[PDB]
Amino acid sequence: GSHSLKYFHTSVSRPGRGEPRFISVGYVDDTQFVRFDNDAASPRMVPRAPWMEQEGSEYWDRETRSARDTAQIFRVNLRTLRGYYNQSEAGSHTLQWMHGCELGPDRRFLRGYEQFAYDGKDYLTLNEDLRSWTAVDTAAQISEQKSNDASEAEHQRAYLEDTCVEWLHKYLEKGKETLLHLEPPKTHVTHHPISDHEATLRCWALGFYPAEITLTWQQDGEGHTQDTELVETRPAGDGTFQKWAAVVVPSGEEQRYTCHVQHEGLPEPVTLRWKP
Amino acid sequence: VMGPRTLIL
Amino acid sequence: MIQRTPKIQVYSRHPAENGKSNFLNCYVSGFHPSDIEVDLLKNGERIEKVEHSDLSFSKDWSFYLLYYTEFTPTEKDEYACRVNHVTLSQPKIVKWDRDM
Repeated sequence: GSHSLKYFHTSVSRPGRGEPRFISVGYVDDTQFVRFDNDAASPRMVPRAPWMEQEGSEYWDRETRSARDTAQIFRVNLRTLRGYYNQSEAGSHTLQWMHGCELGPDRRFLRGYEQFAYDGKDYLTLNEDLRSWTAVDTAAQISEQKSNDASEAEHQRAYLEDTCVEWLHKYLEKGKETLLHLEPPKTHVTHHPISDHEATLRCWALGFYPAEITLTWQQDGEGHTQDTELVETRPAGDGTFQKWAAVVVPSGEEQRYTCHVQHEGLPEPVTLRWKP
Repeated sequence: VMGPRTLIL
Repeated sequence: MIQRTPKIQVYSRHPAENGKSNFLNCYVSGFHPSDIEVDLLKNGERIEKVEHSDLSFSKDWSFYLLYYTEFTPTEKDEYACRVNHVTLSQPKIVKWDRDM
C-alpha cells in the first residue's frame, strides 16, 4: 500500500541554561529509524532501527552534517522569531518543523508536505504544488516574503519530489522484512465484574503493525458507540502497537455483545465474544 | 535522508 | 504559548503473568511544550535506569514519549507512573492495572 518518509524537527530554547536543545527523528511509516540529538558533545545522526545498523560512515557523515546545519539555523531562527513578537528574552520558546513524502499504493510519488510551527501554532506552510510558502500565523509574513524571494520552495520541491522518494525506496528494501510485513493483532476479551449486576467486557488487540486499527463493540448486532471506552493506540515498545475497547454490561448478558476488529494484516475482519 | 538546507526565517 | 495537558497510559508490553519477565510502559502524549518529567514507581519508589524513546510529535504538534523498563510482575508489588508538566498544578500519578 502507501508508504511515507517523514521527519520531525524540534528546537527548544533554554534562556537560562545555554543553547537551544535540538532533536530530529526519521520515520518510514510507523517505524522510527534515525535520530539526531545535539544535546551531547560530538552529536551525530544515529540508527534507531536494526535494518540501519550496517550503513557506511559516508551515510552518517552526511546526515550528521545536515542535522547539525539545521540545528544551527533553528537556533538563530528562534532569536529572530523572538523579535517578530514583542517577546521577552526570558521565556523558553519552541520551533517545530515536519516534512514528508508519500507514495501512492501504486508505488509512485503521490504527495509532499512541509510545515513550521512556533510555540505549537501553525507558523509558515509550504503550498500543495510545492512552489511557494504561506504565512499561516499573521506574524510570519516577513519569513514568508524572505522565503519566496529566495525561492526556498524550489530547494524543498527538489528534496520532496526526488531525493526523499529515492531514499524511501532504498529504506523499504533495507527493511522489507519488517516494513512490508503486515503483522496482525492478537485479540481476546476479558471479564471484570464491577458489581453483582454489572461487568466490564474489554476487547484487546495486541502486537500488531501497522498502527491503523479499528475496535468496535456491537450490542445484539447494532451500532453501540455510546458506552464504549476506547483508549488511544499505544506502542508496545517492541515495534508493534496495542489498543483495547471496553463496554459495560449487565451480569448474564455477555453473549449479546461482540467485538469487531479491522486490520490490514487480517484477511477478513474478526469477531470476538467473551467465552466463560 | 533529510534535507540539505532548511529555511532562514 | 499553546500549552496542552499530557495524556497518560500505564501498561505492560505483554499480558502480565506473576513471575514472568515483562516491560512496563508509560505512554505520554498530546502535550505541549516538550518539557516533561516522567518517573516509573515501584512501591512508591522511583525506578533507576528508565529508558525513554526519542522526542517526536504528531500532525497537530503535540509531543509523545514512551518511558519503559524491564520488570517482573508480582501479586504484591505495586507499580505506577508519575508525570509532571507545566500544565499540572502537581505531579499526576496513575497506577498500573494489568487489566488496562
